[PDB]
Amino acid sequence: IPRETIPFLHLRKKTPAGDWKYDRQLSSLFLDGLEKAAFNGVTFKDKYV
Amino acid sequence: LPMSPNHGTFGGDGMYSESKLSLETLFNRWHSESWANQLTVCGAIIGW
Amino acid sequence: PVMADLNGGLQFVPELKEFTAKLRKELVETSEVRKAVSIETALEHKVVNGNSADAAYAQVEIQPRANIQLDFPELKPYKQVKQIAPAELEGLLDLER
Amino acid sequence: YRGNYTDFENTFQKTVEPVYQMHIKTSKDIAVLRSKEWFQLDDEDFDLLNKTLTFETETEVTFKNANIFSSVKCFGPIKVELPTKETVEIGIVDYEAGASHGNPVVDFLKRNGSTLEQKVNLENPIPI
Repeated sequence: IPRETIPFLHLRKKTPAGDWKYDRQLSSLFLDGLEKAAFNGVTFKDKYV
Repeated sequence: LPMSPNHGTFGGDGMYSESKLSLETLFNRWHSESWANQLTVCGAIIGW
Repeated sequence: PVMADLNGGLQFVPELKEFTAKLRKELVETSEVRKAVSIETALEHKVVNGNSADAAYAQVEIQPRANIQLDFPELKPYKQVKQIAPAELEGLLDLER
Repeated sequence: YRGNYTDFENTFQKTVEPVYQMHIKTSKDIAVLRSKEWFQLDDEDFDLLNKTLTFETETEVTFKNANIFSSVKCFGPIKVELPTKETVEIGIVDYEAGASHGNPVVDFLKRNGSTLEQKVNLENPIPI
């Protein structure tokens, strides 16, 4: 992820001001997950939906 | 939560934009009420 | 609570309604002028160059009819037949039983 | 002169086509008109959108065979209605064709327009 670039998929964090802006950390947690899911897949064993 | 990025941006949604914007109160209700151990809210803003 | 932007940057394109609508108009117009101009250049041809010279230029479609079949079984070349069962079998069986 | 003639070599006919009125309403309308090579106005930049056109046409023909034309000319002024309902020259119809078979210009205007007939009838004929 470039500096000063918001990915096409991202997570957001509510500022105390109250707005939902892009949080790079959260978006990294999410995008890294997606990557790991592309390479290994994800299990949903034991999940009731 | 199936959320929308376009609250009455486009023509005649009917009452769609209204339904999809209301959902967003759960981001606060989660904290202010008392179901926080029974549900968690995950709002997805579905794109094109 | 988590909020996930799964909107691939559409957020940024300005006047999205009108922008959207324009693309649609430009497309639809380009389609309808292009199809209306061709339908007229095509009639101009039938006028200038006769409709009997263009009539012997369409092809004839053929439409299927039903050929119900008894569906007998298929008999293979004997070469392949003898490959199925053991060569020992030849004349071993009383075919009357 | 009654009789059987093959005189083609020496046969011609000039007809004055009726005036065709055409109401340029849409954007594709103007597109189709610019599509024809015989549609030829003075300033191409003229805003045809929402105007009313008239086509005062003369078509000059020469035979070469029984049914097939040898040549087909078709010319006349193109005019636009003013608010005063006057009509001003905007351009030309300029068609020319050898070995033709029909008149494309008149066929177009027939189907894509209306025919102004300077002939009005009373309600009932009045015997004199």
